[PDB]
Amino acid sequence: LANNMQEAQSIDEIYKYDKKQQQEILAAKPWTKDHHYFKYCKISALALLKMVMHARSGGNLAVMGLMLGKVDGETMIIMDSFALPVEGTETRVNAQAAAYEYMAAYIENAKQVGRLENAIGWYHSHPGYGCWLSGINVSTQMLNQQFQEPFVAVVIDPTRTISAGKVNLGAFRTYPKGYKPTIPLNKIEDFGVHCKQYYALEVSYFKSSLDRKLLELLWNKYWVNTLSSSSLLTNADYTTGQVFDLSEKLEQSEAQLGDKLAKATRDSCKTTIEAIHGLMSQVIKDKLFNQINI
Amino acid sequence: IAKHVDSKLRAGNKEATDEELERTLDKIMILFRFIHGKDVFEAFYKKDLAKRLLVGKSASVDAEKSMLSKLKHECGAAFTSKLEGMFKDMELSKDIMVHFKQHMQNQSDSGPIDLTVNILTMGYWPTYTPMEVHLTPEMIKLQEVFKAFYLGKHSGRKLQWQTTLGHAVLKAEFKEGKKEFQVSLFQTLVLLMFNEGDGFSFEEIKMATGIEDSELRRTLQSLACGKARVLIKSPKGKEVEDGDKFIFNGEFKHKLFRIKINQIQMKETFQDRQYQIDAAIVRIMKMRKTLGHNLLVSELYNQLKFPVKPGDLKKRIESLIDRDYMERDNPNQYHYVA
Repeated sequence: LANNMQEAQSIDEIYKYDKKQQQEILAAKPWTKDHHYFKYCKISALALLKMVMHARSGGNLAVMGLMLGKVDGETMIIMDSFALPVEGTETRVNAQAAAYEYMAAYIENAKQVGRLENAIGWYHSHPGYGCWLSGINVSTQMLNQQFQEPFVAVVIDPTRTISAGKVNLGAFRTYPKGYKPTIPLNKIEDFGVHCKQYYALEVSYFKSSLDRKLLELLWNKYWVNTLSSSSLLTNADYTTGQVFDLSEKLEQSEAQLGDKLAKATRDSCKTTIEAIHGLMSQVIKDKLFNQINI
Repeated sequence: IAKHVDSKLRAGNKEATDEELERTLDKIMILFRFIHGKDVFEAFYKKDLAKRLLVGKSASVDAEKSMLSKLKHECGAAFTSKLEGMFKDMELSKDIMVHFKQHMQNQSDSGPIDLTVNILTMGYWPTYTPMEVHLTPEMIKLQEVFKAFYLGKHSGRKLQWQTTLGHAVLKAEFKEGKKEFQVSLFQTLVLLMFNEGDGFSFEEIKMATGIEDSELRRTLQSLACGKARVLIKSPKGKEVEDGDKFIFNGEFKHKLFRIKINQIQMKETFQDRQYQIDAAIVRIMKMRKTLGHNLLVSELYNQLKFPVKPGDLKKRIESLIDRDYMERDNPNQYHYVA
């Protein structure tokens, strides 16, 4: 924990809110020009944890809520998530009367304490029903996007997440009216009949310096799973798939050349860095264990 | 509404007609094609067909299968289903009767009585178990012979007889004039068992014949009452008790040489489940977006405990697809569409 910096780190400016910049970016409205504008959604660790806990706590029923944050450039930042007092069946949720009063009161109370962020989106949980936009979510997301432009639909699946051990969070945004534009068919199948109406987004997560510092001492028995990590063995299929997509991207960039090369180089660097990190861990293990009593 | 077409298809002597009968049948179907609630019409027509074919004979099987074929159009092969089965059963009964007549004429040709069987199928017809009444020894020989013949022809079928939906003729010998009776099985049995002896009390009839009390009461209600001359009794209307001393009068002056006292035919006496099924249909969807019909039905059957009939499945699927909850290009597949 020493021989480094302990003050405001380079992962804390993401948590800083600038009112003037947000006002300028809201007045600019760069989203209306290119409709494929937003492509990245950065969610805080706290927001994701709260969303997953609330979705799982609902049991087999469906739950819904809001999420705060802001928007910068080509990315949407989602910082906090607060639930709603909704009473939904196994398929549909309504949020009839007490949900909106809760929204207004909670936003006002949060602004009282110091929460300077505004509402940035809504989320609703599919209890084992995959991760896609239904014919009602599409309509309500279009309704929200028509007037409150900075918005995003987050879909979470609690049952599948708890059964498979991996979170299933999907960020989506709807195209406006009249916007038309051995390989698996899941690309069309896993979406509803409105597959051409909405498009997904790249979901990433971030955490603060204090978040990582406190989570470093979260538990002191994963060291065994790190020493006997067995890297380059549990994700070989991942690396082969990455190599295949990298070859496809290289072919596309070569066709274009005859700026697309930048993302291909980035993907290649990422895959190679992962492989080199795995080899480094294996070399460290070999030096630690097998180089003793020779 | 089907009563009109049943009466038009019924045998009526002078009612017999020509190709314009087929035209009127087509007109009836023209009035029917836009009528909703086809299930009630189909059930009523099934009952009418069973009544016309099971007991007695209709005007002609010609217009019968013509009507069946006409209902096959615009409805579907699987929708008609049973009626074609009844028609095939009647054809098989005729063929089997011809074969049995040939067999009886071939070996040990005696022919004490003239049997006429109408073997039906268990499933299609609206069957009903008989009273298990003991048959008098005159007709037991033919029952045994036909049972043996049927077992020899078809292997492993078993005959489930029904002694409540048949007719017979009795050669009465009270006095001069062989008044040929036409009776049901119960009346045949009563008269035959009364033949040996005289003046059997009602309890004696119950013991000797074995008919149920209610059916025996209904049967003995006839053979009297009408015209007050079949049997002379001091009580009128209905008066029968245990130990009653009744005997047929030793004369029958009914003024016609055709006796039909088988007049019995004339003097014959969900919301919660639908909600659960709809909820199951919705829950199966919003998951498997594109699903086949049979797969959907099997999935709902798996997800439910109580049996539920497939008709409920079909009607609820149609009702909930009417509400734009799904959409239907294969005709046996559904997309979610919300």
